[PDB]
Amino acid sequence: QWVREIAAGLRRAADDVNAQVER
Amino acid sequence: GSDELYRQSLEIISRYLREQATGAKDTKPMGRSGATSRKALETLRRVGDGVQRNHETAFQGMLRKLDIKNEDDVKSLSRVMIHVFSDGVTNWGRIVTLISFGAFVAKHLKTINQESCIEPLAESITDVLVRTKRDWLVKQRGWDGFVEFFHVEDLE
Ligand SMILES: [Zn+2]
Ligand SMILES: [Zn+2]
Ligand SMILES: [Zn+2]
Ligand SMILES: [Zn+2]
Repeated sequence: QWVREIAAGLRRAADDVNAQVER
Repeated sequence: GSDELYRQSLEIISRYLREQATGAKDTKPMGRSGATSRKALETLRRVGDGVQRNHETAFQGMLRKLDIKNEDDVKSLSRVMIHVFSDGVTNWGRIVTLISFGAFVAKHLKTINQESCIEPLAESITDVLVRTKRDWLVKQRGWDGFVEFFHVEDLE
């Protein structure tokens, strides 16, 4: 399903952003 | 009248999307709660631009799936944003990522048609963000919390 696949990638990117902040 | 959070949100998001799609700054400094809005936009420029740089190829893949399966990108993007938050997790990292991808979509729309306006995309993003996370945004002090979360306090 296309919606899930896109959301999954954005979640991975967002998690990357959060890891950067508290480093 | 009413709803200062929605207005403020839309102004910050509209200008960022408008800059990114056209490549020009609005000038037109401030209005209403300018200081917070001015720092939020600069924070959005720094983080937003970085997210798009660092995940450019991933965004291209999402963009392709977005175009092929359904007709309207703004309607389709809304589906994505809701699903992103469907697990019940909310944080600034996710919010800024969704705005960053919206800016990516805005560029794409200006390429396929140079006359396309960004307002429908921006107001749709602002609609999801403000309506569905109203009280959460309020608890984080709105855009003051957004600014501080992404503000590096010591360079050393
Ligand atoms: Zn899901
Ligand atoms: Zn990243
Ligand atoms: Zn498209
Ligand atoms: Zn600070």
